[PDB]
Amino acid sequence: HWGYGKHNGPEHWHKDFPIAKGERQSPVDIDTHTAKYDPSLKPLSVSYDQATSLRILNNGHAFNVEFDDSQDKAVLKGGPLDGTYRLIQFHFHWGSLDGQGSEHTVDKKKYAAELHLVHWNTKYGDFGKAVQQPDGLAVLGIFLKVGSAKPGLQKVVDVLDSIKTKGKSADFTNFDPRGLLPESLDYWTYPGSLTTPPLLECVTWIVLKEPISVSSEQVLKFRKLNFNGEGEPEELMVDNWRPAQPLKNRQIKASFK
Ligand SMILES: [Zn+2]
Repeated sequence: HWGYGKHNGPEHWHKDFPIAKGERQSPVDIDTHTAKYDPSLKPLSVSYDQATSLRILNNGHAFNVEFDDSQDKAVLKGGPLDGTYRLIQFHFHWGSLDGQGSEHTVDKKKYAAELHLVHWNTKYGDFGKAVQQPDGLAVLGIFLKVGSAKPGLQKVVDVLDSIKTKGKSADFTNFDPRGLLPESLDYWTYPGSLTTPPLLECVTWIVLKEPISVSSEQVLKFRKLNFNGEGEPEELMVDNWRPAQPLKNRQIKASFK
């Protein structure tokens, strides 16, 4: 099936998922000079104090830290959002080298990795129903640069050895996602899609301007993961990012001036 290789990578996805060439695909390059401050944006509200993580899973494309979204605990509100969006999981996209890895780019600049905190609009009842709506999801994107270590990320890094291959999962409770957030909540926002098949166009993207710094050793451990399942030839899980897609008829709005 789909992947990030030469014969099943991003340029091949359109064959099974025609929406890959759609009108609001993600990620996109964020041209900072073209982005415009939007006064209609309300303050962004990230409420993760009640977040309840449950487990971490290597799905063969990345690893997901899943949360219990059966109640309104960890939620994202405000900004360009109408209503409440509930956190369901977060994952990253990274490269084989520090010079690449992020999906969104800033003035064509690629960061070492990108964190995606995925939320679904509670007005739709569940994630499945939400992905059938133009405003069903909200993904908070955060860039990762290599430098000082991110203390709040170490617990994730240290559990990766237990989910090396596709299909493996491990209990991962009491992880606080607040430790992965940068100081500033300044952001860019635009309507887009899931960056992996099925590439559904139900996402309101909120990409933070301030990147978090992680250490070389931390990202190196991300690169030790496998795309393959246990007992199969090793295919390092690196460069699991989709490149920038056509902006088309969209405007990127900034929360700051
Ligand atoms: Zn993602």
